Amino acid sequence: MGPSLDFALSLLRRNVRQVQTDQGHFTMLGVRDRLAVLPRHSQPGKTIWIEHKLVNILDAVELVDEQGVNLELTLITLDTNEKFRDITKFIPENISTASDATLVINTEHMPSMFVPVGDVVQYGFLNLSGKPTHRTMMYNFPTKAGQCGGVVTSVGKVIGIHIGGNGRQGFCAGLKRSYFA
Ligand SMILES: *[C@H](O)[C@H](C[C@@H]1CCNC1=O)NC(=O)[C@H](Cc1ccccc1)NC(=O)OCC(C)C
Repeated sequence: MGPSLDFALSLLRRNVRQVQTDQGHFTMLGVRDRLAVLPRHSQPGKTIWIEHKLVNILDAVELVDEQGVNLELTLITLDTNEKFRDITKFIPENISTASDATLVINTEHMPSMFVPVGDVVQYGFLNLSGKPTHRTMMYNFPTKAGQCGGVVTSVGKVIGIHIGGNGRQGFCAGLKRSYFA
């Protein structure tokens, strides 16, 4: 087995979780410790289904940019026994683009799904379903629903959380390492 398959499979193994909320199925990225991240619109409550059990959520923090605008990411802190593997190092310090990116989706309905989204490029601003959102990025792939949360990865870097699509294009909320400190 080669480099990027091993990395993307290691994430599937250790960090990417199948979850469910009143809104439906999403892919959760567990980043370190008891800290996970989901799309904002996933609308996590006081509890969240994580694969085989309902997990208590202690804290939920919806992220806004300096101008108080939506980033589309919620940092959830979980009442879970054991720490997530630390992958903060894999996350760039500032939002980065990539070439030949891979969308990693893990969901009850689409488990361990690998989607070749291609080059990822700055989009900057997206409006989805009425909410104005910053620090987004774009890939030219027809991304379907139930693929939100999916993890954008290139070459051992973890660069976005999927949040949107128009049927010809996908957009993710880019990841910054400061978010998870
Ligand atoms: C999340 O599951 C879903 C995935 C979309 C649907 C088809 N392809 C995709 O990539 N995303 C959405 O439904 C978002 C909802 C949203 C996003 C940000 C803030 C609030 C709500 N909306 C969406 O894709 O709207 C269509 C736009 C005109 C591009």
